[PDB]
Amino acid sequence: ALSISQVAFEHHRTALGIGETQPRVSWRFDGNVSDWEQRAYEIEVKRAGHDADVFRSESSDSVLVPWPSSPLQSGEEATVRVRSFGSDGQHDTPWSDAVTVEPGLLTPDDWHDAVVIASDRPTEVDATHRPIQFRKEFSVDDSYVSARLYITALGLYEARINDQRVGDHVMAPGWQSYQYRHEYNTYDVTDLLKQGPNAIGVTVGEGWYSGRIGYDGGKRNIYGDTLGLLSLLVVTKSDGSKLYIPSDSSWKSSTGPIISSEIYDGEEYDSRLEQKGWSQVGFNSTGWLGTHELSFPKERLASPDGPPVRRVAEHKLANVFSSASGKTVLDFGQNLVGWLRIRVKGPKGQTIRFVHTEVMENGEVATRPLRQAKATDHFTLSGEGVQEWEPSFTYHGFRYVQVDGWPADTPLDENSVTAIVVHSDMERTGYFECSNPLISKLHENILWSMRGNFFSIPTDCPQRDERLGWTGDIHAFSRTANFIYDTAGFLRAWLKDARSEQLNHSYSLPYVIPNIHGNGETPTSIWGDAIVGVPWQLYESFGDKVMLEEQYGGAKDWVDKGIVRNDVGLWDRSTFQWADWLDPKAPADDPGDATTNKYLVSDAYLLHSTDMLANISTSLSKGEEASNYTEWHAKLTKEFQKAWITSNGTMANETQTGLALPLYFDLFPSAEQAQSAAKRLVNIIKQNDYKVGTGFAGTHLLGHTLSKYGESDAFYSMLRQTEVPSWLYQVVMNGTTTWERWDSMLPNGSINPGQMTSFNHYAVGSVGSWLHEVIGGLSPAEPGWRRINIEVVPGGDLQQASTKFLTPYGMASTKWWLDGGFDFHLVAEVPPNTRATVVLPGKGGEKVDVGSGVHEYHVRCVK
Ligand SMILES: *[C@@H]1O[C@H](CO)[C@@H](O[C@@H]2O[C@H](CO)[C@@H](O[C@@H]3O[C@H](CO[C@H]4O[C@H](CO[C@H]5O[C@H](CO)[C@@H](O)[C@H](O)[C@@H]5O)[C@@H](O)[C@H](O[C@H]5O[C@H](CO)[C@@H](O)[C@H](O)[C@@H]5O)[C@@H]4O)[C@@H](O)[C@H](O[C@H]4O[C@H](CO)[C@@H](O)[C@H](O)[C@@H]4O)[C@@H]3O)[C@H](O)[C@H]2NC(C)=O)[C@H](O)[C@H]1NC(C)=O
Ligand SMILES: *[C@@H]1O[C@H](CO)[C@@H](O[C@@H]2O[C@H](CO)[C@@H](O[C@@H]3O[C@H](CO[C@H]4O[C@H](CO[C@H]5O[C@H](CO)[C@@H](O)[C@H](O)[C@@H]5O)[C@@H](O)[C@H](O[C@H]5O[C@H](CO)[C@@H](O)[C@H](O)[C@@H]5O)[C@@H]4O)[C@@H](O)[C@H](O)[C@@H]3O)[C@H](O)[C@H]2NC(C)=O)[C@H](O)[C@H]1NC(C)=O
Ligand SMILES: *[C@@H]1O[C@H](CO)[C@@H](O[C@@H]2O[C@H](CO)[C@@H](O[C@@H]3O[C@H](CO[C@H]4O[C@H](CO)[C@@H](O)[C@H](O)[C@@H]4O)[C@@H](O)[C@H](O[C@H]4O[C@H](CO)[C@@H](O)[C@H](O)[C@@H]4O)[C@@H]3O)[C@H](O)[C@H]2NC(C)=O)[C@H](O)[C@H]1NC(C)=O
Ligand SMILES: *[C@@H]1O[C@H](CO)[C@@H](O[C@@H]2O[C@H](CO)[C@@H](O[C@@H]3O[C@H](CO)[C@@H](O)[C@H](O[C@H]4O[C@H](CO)[C@@H](O)[C@H](O)[C@@H]4O)[C@@H]3O)[C@H](O)[C@H]2NC(C)=O)[C@H](O)[C@H]1NC(C)=O
Ligand SMILES: *[C@@H]1O[C@H](CO)[C@@H](O[C@@H]2O[C@H](CO)[C@@H](O)[C@H](O)[C@H]2NC(C)=O)[C@H](O)[C@H]1NC(C)=O
Ligand SMILES: *[C@@H]1O[C@H](CO)[C@@H](O)[C@H](O)[C@H]1NC(C)=O
Ligand SMILES: *[C@@H]1O[C@H](CO)[C@@H](O)[C@H](O)[C@H]1NC(C)=O
Ligand SMILES: OC[C@H]1O[C@@H](O)[C@H](O)[C@@H](O)[C@@H]1O
Ligand SMILES: [Ca+2]
Ligand SMILES: [Ca+2]
Ligand SMILES: [Ca+2]
Ligand SMILES: [Ca+2]
Ligand SMILES: [Ca+2]
Ligand SMILES: [Ca+2]
Ligand SMILES: [Ca+2]
Ligand SMILES: [Ca+2]
Ligand SMILES: [Ca+2]
Ligand SMILES: [Ca+2]
Ligand SMILES: [Ca+2]
Ligand SMILES: [Ca+2]
Ligand SMILES: [Ca+2]
Ligand SMILES: [Ca+2]
Ligand SMILES: [Ca+2]
Ligand SMILES: [Ca+2]
Ligand SMILES: [Ca+2]
Ligand SMILES: [Ca+2]
Ligand SMILES: [Ca+2]
Ligand SMILES: [Ca+2]
Repeated sequence: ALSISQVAFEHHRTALGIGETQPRVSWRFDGNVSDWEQRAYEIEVKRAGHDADVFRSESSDSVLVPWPSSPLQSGEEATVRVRSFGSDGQHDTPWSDAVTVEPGLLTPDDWHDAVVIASDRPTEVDATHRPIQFRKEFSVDDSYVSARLYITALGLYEARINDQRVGDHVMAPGWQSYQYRHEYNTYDVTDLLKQGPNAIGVTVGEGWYSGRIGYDGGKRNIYGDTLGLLSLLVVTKSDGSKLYIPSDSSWKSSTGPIISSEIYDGEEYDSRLEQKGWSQVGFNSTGWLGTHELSFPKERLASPDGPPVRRVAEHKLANVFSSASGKTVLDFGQNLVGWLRIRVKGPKGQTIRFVHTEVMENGEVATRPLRQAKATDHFTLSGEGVQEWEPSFTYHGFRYVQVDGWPADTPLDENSVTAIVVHSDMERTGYFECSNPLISKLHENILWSMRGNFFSIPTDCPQRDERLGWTGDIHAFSRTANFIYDTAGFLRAWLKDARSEQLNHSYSLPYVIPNIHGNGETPTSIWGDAIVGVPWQLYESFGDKVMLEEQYGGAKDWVDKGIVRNDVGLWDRSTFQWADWLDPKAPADDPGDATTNKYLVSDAYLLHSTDMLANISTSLSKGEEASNYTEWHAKLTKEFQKAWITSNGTMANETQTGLALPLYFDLFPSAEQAQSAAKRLVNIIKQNDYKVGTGFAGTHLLGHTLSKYGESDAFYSMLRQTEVPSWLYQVVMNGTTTWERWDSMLPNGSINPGQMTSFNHYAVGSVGSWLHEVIGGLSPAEPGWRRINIEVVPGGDLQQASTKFLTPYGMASTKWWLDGGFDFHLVAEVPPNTRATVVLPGKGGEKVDVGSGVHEYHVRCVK
């Protein structure tokens, strides 16, 4: 009936090497108990050599409660259990399963004598960096009880101890704004050591730190021009004393089988150059070079806030086929993000080439829209039996692979090639399916676009010469994203970088974070507004007041000093603006040439940010600020009206976006003028045969706007359209991801002629929140989901839908179906320690307050 399913620290999935000495604690519940609320909890904290302490709190809080013990030291592990007591004095949990928590290296001094090292091999000039192998042998000549490896790279790393891979993180440490914040990783390497002689080997690649990043050719050596390694191995002996094995000038270095490995262009691997045993003792290191120190400020080093990038899944080969010209092509059945794993035998010195693409065009793999990203891997065989390979420091976005040079010796099939799905390994929380198979597939496609683009940072796309942390895209998508996966730690980290970048950009937000573009970009609405909107949404989703406070300064400085204003406080009308980017009527070559005025759009979003900032101020008990922004919002609402709304309530541009924004942002001077505008919006949509008419500014809000005004049936009609432009067009064209453009592929199969065309962008997938909140009915009634609204709006000829969301408290869900107006049936699951408001469908539909449990509703003759 009731248990604790998960005990977690901050927003970490697991807590090894964390940055917090007083980490907050949360527990999720499992069980079908009715109307249950917590009155108290106990946290057991065990430190080696000490009796456990038990700390009791009279509290209903089960999310982000205080660390109850003395602060943890660097490298100090505690073991924790929790139990929770019910308010009725009748249902209490057993003790949770035990979990551990341990801070990392919290100060520069905690790194002991570890320094960043580089090879004595000269770095390449005006060229990609060949990966460097670094190695060290050491002795553990005392009995030991535990060991840790603390490691990062100026680049990306893969570490081995005695030829065993250290951990399961890939593309490590990921992409931070490295000049401000540089993540390092912590691993428990106790079981990889042996008594006596040991070896550590680490391969370092260029990654984002020094690789070629950016479009229009990009730039390399952005953060530095030399591959570097920082490493500290700490072994705790039986007597509690420690051995320290630092990175320093005693290490040796060499090139190895990786010839090149680049984010965009791919990896060239020559297996003939493998040096077997290099990560083990007794190795012949003849010909290896020395190493030297690189100056580096350890003040930037940080623990991750969120989960690492991992090889999350395999995806099997679906088909092998011949192209129009007889080339061999793999089809994985899904446009995925990661790389291949091969198992193959063939002639020594024969090279296999793998060219990865999202789509086919004109009977061949389509590389054209990748621009200056080759997405091509080369593997040269050794003929020394069956070889297994995956690339190390690249990734690709693809469904198809053209394969040249595959050896006759090995059949090309599901036993010799598979796809590896790679992304930030967040906990899955949100699920949706319904009776309409196309809309169910749309949700799957949104899920896959999220997976492809939550890759250390929230990327615009994963395939071409871009993959940057575009601010506007995540602003539009995060309401959707934060339901599908637990994004809290991931976005916490990103938003720290956003703030650092902003503080060196005159309080404006760079277009992409991390910022590769310098200080020349002028402030923009929607994109710049991410520094308000993403925090606001994060708080709605996870309820973390500490994180809202850390994000406050970015939001406030943006409104106060970042936005460039005209004389009455609206946007300066000489500024560049993205605004309603990729309006389906914009020309393919000029995606910003929208049907809605860029300043009408911008000013709407200025009002929205001001409103969000007022509300955040109120949440944080900043009264002066809250009143100030409330005042500014009212004055600027008048200026918005003067600029963009005629006296009779007509918008300057009567377009889907031009109407949807002032409707959602409540910018009309009267409820009557707003209601009239809502009916005109529905009429414009109907006259457009229900085809979508919004770009990035309008799309994420369009369904919510229509539902806000009781026009869900109109949106259902849009959602069911299968002709371009629409969501399901992309589905019926065999899309398995959401596309950048409504028409990234044209109906005869040709790719959009625009130079900027991707088949894997989450922005259009912002419709997912409407599936979750309106078809599925689920939304937070209090930030963090301790109070839930359950307001299913059936329509669109759906017969049933099932939606699930793993709240911070436990599972919430709806399952509804129709039969027998109609008879409506709903099963609603409400987790322990929460309450919900169930709003049953139809005119005068009953509203019902409920507590935890499984609730069944049967509504006969719904009109
Ligand atoms: C930031 O926080 C603010 C404040 O919480 C929030 O704005 C509110 O959003 C809620 C919905 O979530 C709105 O509540 C709805 O209000 C409907 C009635 O609206 C009319 O009356 C409102 C109240 O007027 C009194 O109180 C205000 C405040 O003290 C005072 O100024 C007035 O003088 C008066 O004393 C009034 O605020 C509102 O005015 C807005 O809209 C008009 C019309 O377009 C616009 O001209 C204004 O400029 C202004 O933006 C309007 O006059 C009510 O019918 C509705 O009830 C339905 O829905 C609820 C739940 O949604 C159901 O429970 C119910 O059964 C009904 O179906 C609902 O209560 C509220 O009006 C907003 N308040 C304000 C001041 O804007 C923002 O959304 C937050 N921002 C973000 C980004 O989240
Ligand atoms: C596969 O299908 C392709 C798509 O159907 C097809 O290419 C099409 O071929 C037809 C017949 O020749 C052309 O039809 C002619 O179009 C012109 C009007 O063209 C102008 O308007 C269209 C539509 O614009 C609106 O819709 C788009 C989104 O659909 C918005 O981006 C846009 O802003 C408008 O709202 C537009 O696509 C055209 O733009 C292309 O062509 C111009 C030059 O004309 C370029 O400058 C531009 O970069 C772009 O390539 C153009 O602005 C009309 O007057 C004639 O009466 C006739 O209707 C289509 O234009 C053409 N489409 C494209 C994209 O080329 C391929 O031939 C076919 N391939 C195969 C192998 O079968
Ligand atoms: C209520 O909301 C408003 C609007 O969001 C906030 O107004 C901003 O307030 C800050 C100060 O808190 C202002 O920033 C200061 O601006 C001065 C220059 O102002 C002129 O030029 C700008 C830019 O072109 C115009 O926007 C402005 O109207 C003026 O014509 C600077 O001199 C100040 O710098 C000095 O103080 C700062 C500390 O803030 C130091 O760091 C500097 O070293 C220097 O000594 C400062 O930058 C900002 O201009 C205001 N914006 C607008 C749009 O009016 C309120 O702060 C807010 N109030 C509350 C309580 O929330
Ligand atoms: C805070 O912001 C300021 C302003 O942007 C910033 O200072 C700037 O830093 C950049 C480096 O990011 C400097 O840009 C260099 O400029 C020189 C010529 O002056 C160029 O040669 C460089 O380009 C070459 O080298 C690059 C790196 O290897 C390659 O990627 C590139 O392809 C070229 O080969 C580079 O553009 C810039 O000069 C300063 N500007 C000013 C006005 O100081 C500062 O770094 C920011 N602070 C932090 C902590 O980030
Ligand atoms: C959207 O509305 C704006 C504002 O009314 C239109 O822009 C005006 O167009 C007229 C006639 O061409 C010009 O005289 C004004 O100078 C324009 N004002 C501004 C603020 O630009 C605009 O044409 C409409 N359509 C679009 C796509 O913006
Ligand atoms: C009145 O509404 C019409 C649309 O019916 C619109 O074109 C016009 O701009 C409006 N005039 C005024 C003064 O509000
Ligand atoms: C979609 O797949 C079907 C086969 O399942 C094929 O007939 C059709 O041509 C495909 N459409 C596109 C746009 O590739
Ligand atoms: O070219 C600019 C665009 O690049 C895209 O990939 C991003 O999705 C947009 O945010 C951005 O405006
Ligand atoms: Ca259990
Ligand atoms: Ca359960
Ligand atoms: Ca109770
Ligand atoms: Ca004690
Ligand atoms: Ca709490
Ligand atoms: Ca010994
Ligand atoms: Ca362990
Ligand atoms: Ca080569
Ligand atoms: Ca060999
Ligand atoms: Ca399938
Ligand atoms: Ca590897
Ligand atoms: Ca097969
Ligand atoms: Ca400024
Ligand atoms: Ca135009
Ligand atoms: Ca208003
Ligand atoms: Ca309002
Ligand atoms: Ca053409
Ligand atoms: Ca609220
Ligand atoms: Ca409602
Ligand atoms: Ca969580």
